[PDB]
Formats: sequence, C-alpha cells, structure tokens
Amino acid sequence: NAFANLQKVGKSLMLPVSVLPIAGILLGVGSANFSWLPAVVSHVMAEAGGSVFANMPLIFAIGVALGFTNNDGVSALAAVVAYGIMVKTMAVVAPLVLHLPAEEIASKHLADTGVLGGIISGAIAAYMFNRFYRIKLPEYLGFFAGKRFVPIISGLAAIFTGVVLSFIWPPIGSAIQTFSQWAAYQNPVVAFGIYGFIERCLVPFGLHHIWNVPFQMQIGEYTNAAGQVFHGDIPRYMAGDPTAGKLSGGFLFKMYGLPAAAIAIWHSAKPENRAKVGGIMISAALTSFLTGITEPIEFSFMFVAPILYIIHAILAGLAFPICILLGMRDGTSFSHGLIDFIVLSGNSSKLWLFPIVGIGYAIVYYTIFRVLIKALDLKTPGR
Amino acid sequence: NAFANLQKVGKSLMLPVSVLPIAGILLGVGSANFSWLPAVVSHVMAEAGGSVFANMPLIFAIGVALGFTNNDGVSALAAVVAYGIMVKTMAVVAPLVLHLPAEEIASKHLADTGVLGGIISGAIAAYMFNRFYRIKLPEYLGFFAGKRFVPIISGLAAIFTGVVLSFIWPPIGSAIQTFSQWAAYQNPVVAFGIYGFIERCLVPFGLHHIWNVPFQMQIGEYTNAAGQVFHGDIPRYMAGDPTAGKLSGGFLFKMYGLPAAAIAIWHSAKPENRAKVGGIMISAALTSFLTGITEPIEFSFMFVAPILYIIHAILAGLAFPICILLGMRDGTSFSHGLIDFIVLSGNSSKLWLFPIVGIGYAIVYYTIFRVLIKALDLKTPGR
Ligand SMILES: OC[C@H]1O[C@@H](O)[C@H](O)[C@@H](O)[C@@H]1O
Ligand SMILES: OC[C@H]1O[C@@H](O)[C@H](O)[C@@H](O)[C@@H]1O
Repeated sequence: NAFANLQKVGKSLMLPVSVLPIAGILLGVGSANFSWLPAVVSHVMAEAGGSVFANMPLIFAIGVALGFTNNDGVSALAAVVAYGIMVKTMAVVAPLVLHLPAEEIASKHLADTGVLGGIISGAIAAYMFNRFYRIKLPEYLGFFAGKRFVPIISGLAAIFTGVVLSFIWPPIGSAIQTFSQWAAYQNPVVAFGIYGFIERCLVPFGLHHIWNVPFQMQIGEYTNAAGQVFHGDIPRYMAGDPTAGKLSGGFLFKMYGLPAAAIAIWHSAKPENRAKVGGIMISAALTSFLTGITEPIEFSFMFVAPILYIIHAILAGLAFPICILLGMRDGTSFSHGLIDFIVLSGNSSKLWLFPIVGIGYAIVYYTIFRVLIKALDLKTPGR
Repeated sequence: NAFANLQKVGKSLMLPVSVLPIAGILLGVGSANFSWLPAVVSHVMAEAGGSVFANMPLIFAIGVALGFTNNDGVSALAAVVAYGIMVKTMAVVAPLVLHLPAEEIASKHLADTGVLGGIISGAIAAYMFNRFYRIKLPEYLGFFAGKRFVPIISGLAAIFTGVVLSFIWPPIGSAIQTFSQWAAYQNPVVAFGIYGFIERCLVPFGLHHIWNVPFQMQIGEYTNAAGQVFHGDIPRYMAGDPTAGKLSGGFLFKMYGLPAAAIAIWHSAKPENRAKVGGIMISAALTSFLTGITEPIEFSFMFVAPILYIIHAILAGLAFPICILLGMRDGTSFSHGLIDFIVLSGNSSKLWLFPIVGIGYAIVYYTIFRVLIKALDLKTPGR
C-alpha cells in the first residue's frame, strides 16, 4: 500500500498550505504598504502574517502527525514537543559535529531543517502515537499510561533523532541548498517549467502536494526589514520578495484556460446534454477562476482524454516560463485564483498583462480543445 | 451547567501539566550538572527541556482548544495560528498603547500574557471551531468551507482580541505581577499554606488544576544562564531556581501520610473485609508514593469522613510551610511522587529531612485516622 501511503503524505502536507490565506490576507496586504491604510494597521497585519509563517515547520509537523493519527490532538501536542526538542537538539549538537560557531550556522541555516524537520518530528509523533497510545503500564503507573505516554516517548525519540540528524544533515542539506539556489536564482525558467509539468502530471494522484512543498515552502531565502527569514516562493512573495512570484504562471491557465477549456467542453457538448453540462462547467470555471481549484475542471477530461491532459500539462509548464520571461509577477496563497490575484496584487508586477496573456491562453485552450474533440472524438462530459 | 464547564477548564489545563515529566527528565537532570554525566549530555538535555517549557503558553492554548472541541487536531492548528497572531499583535500594539519602548516591555514582560494568553487563544479557537466547523459557503468557495475556515476566522478573531487585550491588560497584568511577587518572595509561607488548603478542598471537584495553574506556571520569574525565562514554581525549580520548590510540601503527605492513612484504613478494616481492602489500599499507597496521584487514597474517605478530609486538608496546607521553614526543597513534574523525588533531587536541598518529617507525618496520619475511626465510627472502606 505504498501508493496509498504516499497519498496520506500529500494530504498531510496540504493542511499547512490551507492556512496560508490568513497569512496572505495579513502579510500580503500588510507588506504592500497600501496608501489607503494607516501604517500601523499594515505593520500589525504584516507582523501577524510573519508570525503565521514563523511556525510553518511546526504546522507541517502537526499536519503530518494528524494525517497519520486520524487527526488526534494529542498527536499534535506530541508533534509540538518533538519538534521543539529536535530543533534545540540539532541547534546544540551541530556546532560540535561541524566544529563551527553556532551563530554562523544559525545565520546561514547550515543545520536548519525547516519543513523537513517538521515532517520528521510529525512522523516520529505519529509513529509513537500509533504504537504507544494504548500502552498498558503497571497499575501503580496507570496515570502516565495511554495517550499520556505518547509525548514523553515522542520527546525521547525526538532528542535521539536530533543527535542522529545533526550527524547526518550536512550532505543532504548542502544538496537541498544547491537545488534551491539553482531553481530560484540560476535557471528558474526551466526549473519552474519542469515544476509546472510535473505538478500537472501528479495532480491526478495527489502527489502534487509533495512535489509543491519544495518549490512553495523551501526554495529561496528572503529576509525582510524586521529580520524574519522566509523560505519558498509563496512566503517570499507575501513578504515582499522581488525575486519571488515564479509560481505566477498558475494564473494563466487556472483563471483563463481551464475555465476556457470548460467553456469549450460545454460548447462541444451535445444539445440534449448541454444545459446541465454548461451548469456544471460554469460552476467549475467559476471555482477555478476565483479560488484556483483545478480539480473540478481537470478531472472532467483527465481520463477520457489523456491527450488533452498532456497538452494541458505542457501548456501549464510553459505558463511559468512565459510569466518569468515577461515579468508577470503575482502570487497565491494556496492556489491561483481571482481572490488571491486581487488580495496579493500589492506586490505584483505587470498585473495588466495577466488579462491579456490570459485571453491568449483562453483562446488557445478553447481552440485546441474544440479542434481535438471534433477530430479525435474525445468523450468530454456530456457524451 | 457552569459546574461542568469549570471541570472542562480543569481537565484542559491539566493536559499541559501531563507533558512536564519529559521536561523534568531532561531539564531536571540536565540542570543538575551531575558529575556522572558528560557536560555535553547535560547541556543538550537542559536545552531540550527549556524548549519544552518555552512553548507552555502554546501547549495551554492547544489544551484548551482540544478540551472544548472533543480533541480535534484542527482546533489545535487554529490554536497555534491564533496564539501566534495574538502574541505578535499584543507585542506590536502594546508599545503604542503604553507609549513605552518595546524592548523594555518584553524584558519586563509588562504586556506578556503567557499562560493566560494561551488560554485566551485556545478559547477563541475552540469557540470558532464549534461555531464554524460546519459552515456552508457558496459552491464556488467550497474549498475553504468547513474545518478549513476555522483557522482563518480564528486568526482574525485573534488579531482583534490582541488589540483589545493590548488595551485591557495593564491593570490585570499589574495585579497578577503583584500577586506573584507576594506569593513567591514576600510571604510564601502563608501563600503556600493557603495554596495547599485550597488545593485539597478543590481536589474533590477537579478545580485544583485551575487553582494550581497560577502557582505552578505563573508565579515567579527565573532566568538561567542561557537567557530563557521561566514562570512558576515547577519550571523554575527544574531550571535550577534556588527560590523555587515551595511545592515540596506535597511530598510530606503524598508519599508518607496518605499512604499511612491508607495503611490505617486497612488496619481499621474488619477482618472479614481486610484482605481485599489491604490490597486496594496498598495499591493506592504505592500509586501515591511513586507517582503522587492522591485520588485513589483521598476518594476512599472523601465523602464518608468529611472530618478526616478536612483534617487532611489542614495537614497538607501546613506541609508546605513546614518545608519552607525547614528548607526542605524538592520539586515535582506533575504530582509529588518517588519518581519525581529521585529524578529531580539534583537541585534539592535537605533531601535527608524528607524521610524524617515524612515518618512524622505518617505517624500523625495513622494515629489520627485510627483514633477518629474508632471514636467517630467513620465508615472507611470495608464497612
Ligand atoms: O488540490 C488543490 C489545489 O492544490 C494546489 O496546490 C494546486 O496548485 C491546484 O492545482 C489544486 O487544485
Ligand atoms: O489529579 C491528579 C493530581 O494532580 C496534581 O496536580 C495534584 O497535586 C494531585 O493531588 C492530583 O492527584
């Protein structure tokens, strides 16, 4: 059941992403320094959003623990304990292993685990909960027995894992740093084209959350004037990173093409199966256009027309290079929709080109889908 | 149902306490600087325990949220978000309200909420979960609907509450600071005598957790060489505070008298109801002697012999002044037992007097219970 196990990783890694909108509303608006809001309000909102982003590794740990424990809050408490213990164990052991000052390591994040550390801590907590949450102790130790024993063993395992990972990290950490530097600053064009293609390829099976975690949460490192450091395209754009927003190509298809593809599916639908198909597809198009959720649109032609899905994946992969080359920069919280498009427009660049290239993308999607449905006789909804 | 509501507060405030043993094992041993352990091991364990104690307000928020949401992990995630948002909102607004530098406020903790802030955040998260965890949104916004909407509204409410409390705190905070200073440094004798008496009076109904939260977690302020600041007798003793350990009077009755009271109950039991009574009471005595859990012993004579319970409460209240005056200093993690007595003995003082005064307390309890059962015909277990 490896395939199902991988899915639970995707769902568990999605939950930390679902709480980004509150960070986007606060940090996105606050960092924009809108003239129609007092500076105090913007500063407070920015600080609140930065607080939300400072706990992202802990939120990931909680997500993993809840995903692998049927959403039990004691597992979340164990994840908190284990994440704290592991982070402090690594921070105190790594200077000894590397024989370098702790301050330099912290500043350069040589031993920093971040989201991966949160995932490891949450996995430890989930395993300890699943094994020991029914542990029977001697009658005179019955108090610590059960869910009460989970945090203690989780913390012990956490300190052990902290020592082990303080020994193990340097190589994998250097590899991760090199990959992040490449994909963020050296060749972001091909990097994010591949990201888009692989994400569309993985969306059918739920692994796109796993594939997104690096690009959305880890690659890149931006520090604001307050000294807080952000990792990933999403937090870095919300924080106000001029180099972020490389995921802006999501808008081009999510808000224009997939809705245009749905419109094409509606039009190509038979008249006897046209009204209901149009209702379903307009609902899906509105969903993808406002929130950015593509699954109602993509699942319609995911299996019946694999050729259409491959063409969509290629176009989506090309969307990100198009925006990067054209300078179109606008970020999202969870998925690329109109709400995120407007709320997060404060730090955007060339926001006017988005409707233009979007109309182009809609025309391309509509024409391609209509032509290939007529030619290849693809059985899109309503057939 | 106010009485039941108060109970849920006690249970919810107990859960943060139940994860103290891992802090006690690590911080208690690590801070002791035992010669039979390498300095590196002790330092690592101390840092891990300090990490556990740094998140105590967050652990309290999670406890409240889980207690008032039937232990749902999404409520814990909402509590994390809300606690972070509220803490940074207060830290950024209070300097404006008080017109004082933020650094001075943070150092002196003038606007610090701590455990109370965690409780407030957890209450916000629990209320928002209970109200909105079934919220129905427009079909095109269905993604944010449900448990996904709880963290966003919880964070908004958290920032609003942060502003309100940054306005409201100074008076109540000054009152709390004065009470803590008094009970910790000015008249700890009467303070902890009253604490013991009221704790024994509230144990029957579960409010003793609420009554303990201030003394255990808030009164006092100790900072170690690492710069971490601890609040409450328990963390301060674990950290190595010479002035802490005022709860050491718990041992005198929990490990000696209540077990001695159980032995007296066994002896006074009728021969036909003596073997099983002795088994039950020896199990209870072992529980209270090792872990410190008094409920098995106290509930035996709680209702049948209210006079005995009142005498026990008075003796327990006198226990803490006795230790304070005699200098007997030894701390606990959750309750006063032999495991905590040994593990946390590294920072103890006059550990030799504990068995002596304990034998005295056992003699007193045994004599009093036997005499009053023979005289007043109190129907202790086995009658
Ligand atoms: O699965 C929900 C959403 O997750 C986002 O990260 C993806 O970009 C979208 O394509 C998807 O609809
Ligand atoms: O209720 C469990 C335990 O809680 C502790 O805080 C009290 O000191 C004990 O008397 C009690 O047995």
